[PDB]
Amino acid sequence: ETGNEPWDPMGFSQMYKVNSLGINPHPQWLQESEIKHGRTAMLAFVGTLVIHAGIHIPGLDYTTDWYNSFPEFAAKNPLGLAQVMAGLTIWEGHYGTEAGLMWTGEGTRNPGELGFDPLNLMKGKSEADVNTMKLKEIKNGRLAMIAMAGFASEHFIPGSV
Amino acid sequence: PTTKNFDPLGLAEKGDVLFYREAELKHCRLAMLAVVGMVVPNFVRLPGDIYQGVSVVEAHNAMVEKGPMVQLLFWLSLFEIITAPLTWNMQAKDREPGDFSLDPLGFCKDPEKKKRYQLSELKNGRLAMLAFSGMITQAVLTGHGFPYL
Amino acid sequence: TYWEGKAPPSKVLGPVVSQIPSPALGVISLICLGVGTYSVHESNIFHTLTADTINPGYIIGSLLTPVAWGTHVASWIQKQN
Amino acid sequence: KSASIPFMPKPEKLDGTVPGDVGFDPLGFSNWVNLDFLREAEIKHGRICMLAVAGWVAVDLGLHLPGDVHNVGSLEAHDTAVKFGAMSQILLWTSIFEAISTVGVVQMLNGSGRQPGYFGFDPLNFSKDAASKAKLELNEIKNGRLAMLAFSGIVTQAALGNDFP
Ligand code: CLA
Ligand SMILES: CC1=C(C#C/C(C)=C/C=C/C(C)=C/C=C/C=C(C)/C=C/C=C(C)/C=C/[C@@]23O[C@]2(C)C[C@@H](O)CC3(C)C)C(C)(C)C[C@H](O)C1
Repeated sequence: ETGNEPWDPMGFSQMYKVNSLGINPHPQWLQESEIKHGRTAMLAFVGTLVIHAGIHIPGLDYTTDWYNSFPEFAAKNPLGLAQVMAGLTIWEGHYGTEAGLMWTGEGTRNPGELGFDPLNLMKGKSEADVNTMKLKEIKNGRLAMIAMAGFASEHFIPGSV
Repeated sequence: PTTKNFDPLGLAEKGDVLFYREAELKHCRLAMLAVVGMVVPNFVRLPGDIYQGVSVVEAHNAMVEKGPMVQLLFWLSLFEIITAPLTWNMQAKDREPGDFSLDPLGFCKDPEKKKRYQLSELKNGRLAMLAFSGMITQAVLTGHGFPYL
Repeated sequence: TYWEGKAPPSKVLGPVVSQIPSPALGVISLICLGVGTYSVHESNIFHTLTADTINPGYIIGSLLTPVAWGTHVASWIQKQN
Repeated sequence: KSASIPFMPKPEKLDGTVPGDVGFDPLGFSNWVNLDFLREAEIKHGRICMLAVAGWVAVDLGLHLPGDVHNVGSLEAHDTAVKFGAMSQILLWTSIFEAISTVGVVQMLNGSGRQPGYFGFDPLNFSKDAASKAKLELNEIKNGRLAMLAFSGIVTQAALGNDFP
C-alpha cells in the first residue's frame, strides 16, 4: 500500500486535465488497459510456470520450452491458432466500442467490468460489489506483470533468483 | 424434479429467458428423435444395401461418406435458416418458444391443459437428453444393441 | 448526409443496405471475411500461385474481403440504432 | 399471419395485391430491396427458365439441322454452339435487349410506373382483350416458378448421367 493514495510519479493520470483534443488518454482508458495487462500477465504466469516444467497437452509433437512455443504452436496446429485468433478477435470486437469511448470520459461502462460472472457474486455491498476483491484482482495482476517482466529479463541476463 | 426451481448458477441475469427456453425446446425435440433413432435402426432397417448393418456407433462417419448425411444436413439447415427472425426478434408479443402452429389437430384448448402438455414435453425431452448422453457413451464404451451394456 | 453525434443515419448505407437489420449484416460480414481470408490463404500462402493455378473463385473471394469490412461497418451502424 | 408459413408474421411490403402472393418472405428479402426490382428479376428468371426447359426437352427429342443434329444431348450443346457461333449471335441479341431494358428499368424505381415484367409484347392481345389479365399474370408467374425449379433439377440431374426421363 503506497500510502493508500494515488501513486502517480510522472503524473500520467493528470494529463487528461489538458484537453489536447483527446490526444492524451483519459484515466478510464489507462485503468482498463492496466486490468487487461494484469489479467494477461497472471494467465501468462500460469502458462510459463507449467510449460517450462510440464508434459504438455497431448497432441502433435508439442515439445517446447516457453520461448520457442509460439512458432511450434502455429506450425503444428494451424487450425488451433486460427480458432484462438478468431475467438480473441471476436471478444475484443464485442468490447472495444466501450474502450473507444473510454479514451475520453464517455465510456459509459465501468472500467474492467465485462459480462463474465460464470459464478454469480452479488454478496459484496461495499462500493462496487466486493470492491475489495476488485482491488485484490488488480494487485495480483500488477504482481503478475512484474513476474512476466522478470522472466523476460532473466532470459537475457540472469537478473535475479 | 417436482415443483423444483434449480438455476443454481442464476443465468437469468444477463440473458434472455425466451432465447434459452426456445433453445431448450429444440434440444429436447432433437434429443427425443435421437433416442428413437438409436432404438429403431437395429430392429428395423431402411431398404437399401447402404442401410444394412452399418451400426449406430459408426453410423455418422459411414453415412457421411455416402449421400444421406449431406442430404439431411441440407434440409435441416434450410429449415433452420428459414427460422432466423423467430429467434432473432426475441419479441414477447411474437410467438412463445416453440411453433405456434403445426400442432396436431388434437391439442387441448384449455390454457391449463396447454401448460400441462408443454410441461410433459419438456420433462420427457430432458429425459431424452440425459438418456441419449448415457446411450451413446455406453454404446461406444460397451457392446451394441438396445440395452447398451 | 452530414451527420453529428456518434452514429451516422442509416441513409449513408444506401437504398439497399440501409434496410438490412444489423444481425443479418453481421452474419454476412463474417461469412464474407471467412471466405475471403480462406481464399487468400489457400492460394499464394498455403499454395504457391503459378500460371496454371489461377482460380476465379479465389479471386472473387479475395475481392470479398473489402466487402466484409464494409458490411461489418454497416452492421455496427445499424446496431447503434 | 402468412398463408405459406404461419409461424412468421405477415411479411411487410407483400400486400397481397401482387399476383402469386402467398406471403413467403421468411428471410425478409422484400424489405431489403425495392419490391418492383425483385418482381422483375423473378419474372425474367421464370421466362428464361421456361424457355430453357422447353429447349432442353426439344433438343433431347428433336434436332434442328445438320451440325446442330450432330451434338444431340443438350449437355454438349453450349460447347458446339460456341464452336459454330450460334451462342455468340444469341448473346449479342440478348445483350442488346437487356441493355435497352437497363434504361427501361431505370425509368422504373424512379416513378415511371412501369408494371414489373411489362413490355409491349402482346401481338395476340390475350391480356389486352381480357379485362381479367390477373389469371394470365398469375399463371405466368406460377408456370415460371415451376420452370425455374424444373430446369435447376433437369440440369443437375443430367449432369450426373441419369440418361433421359
Ligand atoms: C480502420 C479500420 C477499421 C475500422 C474503421 C473499424 C471499425 C469498427 N469495427 Mg472493425 N476491425 C478492423 C478494422 C477496423 N474496424 C480489423 C483490422 C479487425 C480485425 C480483423 C476488426 C475486427 C472487428 C470485430 C471483430 C468487430 C469490429 C467492430 C467494429 C465497430 C466497433 C468497434 C471498433 O471500432 O473498435 C474495435 C477496435 C479495433 C478492431 C481495433 C482496430 C485497430 C486498427 C488495426 C488500427 C489501424 C488503423 C490505422 C490508424 C490506420 C492508419 C492508416 C495509415 C497508415 C495510412 C466499428 C464500426 C465490431 C462490430 O462491428 O460490432 C458490430 C466487432 O465486433 N471490428
Ligand atoms: C411451382 C410452385 C410451387 C412448387 C413446387 C415444388 C414441387 C417444389 C419442389 C422442390 C424440389 C423438388 C426440390 C428438390 C431439391 C433437390 C435437392 C435440394 C437436392 C440436393 C441434392 C444433394 C444434396 C446431392 C448430393 C448428392 O449428389 C451427391 C453429392 C452425390 C451423389 O451420390 C448423389 C447425392 C444425391 C447423394 C409451390 C411451392 C406450390 C409455390 C409456387 O407458387 C408454385
